[PDB]
Amino acid sequence: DYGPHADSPVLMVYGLDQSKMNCDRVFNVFCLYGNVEKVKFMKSKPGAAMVEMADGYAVDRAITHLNNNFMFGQKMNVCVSKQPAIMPGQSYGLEDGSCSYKDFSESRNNRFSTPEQAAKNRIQHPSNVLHFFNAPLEVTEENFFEICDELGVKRPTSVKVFSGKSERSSSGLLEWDSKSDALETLGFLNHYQMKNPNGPYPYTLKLCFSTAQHAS
Repeated sequence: DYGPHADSPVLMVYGLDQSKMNCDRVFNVFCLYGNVEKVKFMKSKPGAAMVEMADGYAVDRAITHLNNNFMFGQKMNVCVSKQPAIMPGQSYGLEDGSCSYKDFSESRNNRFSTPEQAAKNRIQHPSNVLHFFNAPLEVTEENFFEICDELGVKRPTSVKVFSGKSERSSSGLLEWDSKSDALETLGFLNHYQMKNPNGPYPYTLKLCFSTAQHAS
């Protein structure tokens, strides 16, 4: 095991904004510590929500190191709750085109989405270096620069890319470190769609923290 542990599988957050922080950005910032279960916005506020995860060891990780950090200049308010799960209610579309409620328990894109794989993998605090996977075999550092240009986020200081044989995909590392620049890029570059106009081919790639000493 690593670090302390939470007392609940659920948490709550305020001060966010539905135009740059919603169910997809909270999934991109909390899922790299354990698979998320479901999320909902609460009391009809554009700046209040609640989240649940598959285990409390992932809730503890965002509580111990993601706490009081924000992305896109928002003021930080976050706490843990004693509720057993996210509760049902009415839902509607946000201005970002996503729903006020979402689920992620059906995801298989993580090495901890099942208790048999979560027993051969670990969760750890940030390592000032990131890693990416499941990208197409045609991606390069120049493609990461032209996507960060449409997201307005900061570009990495170094890049590492490698394509697998007969796997038709690419994986690698990215190296840069700042609080607001690494958290904004994580929330908008994770699970993101390429510059293609009709999406005739997939490009969605995952992001997470990895223990590295260089981008090679």
